[PDB]
Amino acid sequence: SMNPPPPETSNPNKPKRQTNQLQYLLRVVLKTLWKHQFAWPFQQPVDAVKLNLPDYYKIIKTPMDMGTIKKRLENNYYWNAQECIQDFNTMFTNCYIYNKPGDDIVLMAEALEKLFLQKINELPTEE
Ligand SMILES: CCS(=O)(=O)Nc1ccc(Oc2ccc(Cl)cc2)c(-c2cn(C)c(=O)c3ccccc23)c1
Repeated sequence: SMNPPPPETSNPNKPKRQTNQLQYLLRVVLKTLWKHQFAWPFQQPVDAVKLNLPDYYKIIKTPMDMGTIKKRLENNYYWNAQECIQDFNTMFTNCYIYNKPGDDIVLMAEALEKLFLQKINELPTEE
């Protein structure tokens, strides 16, 4: 089972803008999560070939990872903060759906999600 193409990070047909919230998501939120000790398995798409997980993309049909999110933020792919927040939430949810409660990868996702939620509670009001 080969890997799918990664999620899109550039598309001239999709509208986009910069907002103060999206700039916070890159400079504060992504930056903090990216340097966490447990970030590395989330820094690129799940490579189901390398991991010998041929079922992964039979079960997870909306893949997401922080490397994709980072590129989307650096490329100003998004129209609003909610789109980007949804990508982080999809990344976490996928991990919790695919893996067993208590698996190491789930504990690593949960630590990142705890930091994410702190930072999202501090999301600035739109200017
Ligand atoms: C960089 C993406 S990669 O695919 O190229 N490499 C890579 C390497 C290891 C991975 O898993 C572990 C990592 C650390 C521990 Cl302690 C335990 C498992 C994963 C991985 C990530 N996710 C989000 C999963 O849901 C997942 C589910 C099952 C197996 C592996 C993974 C990906």
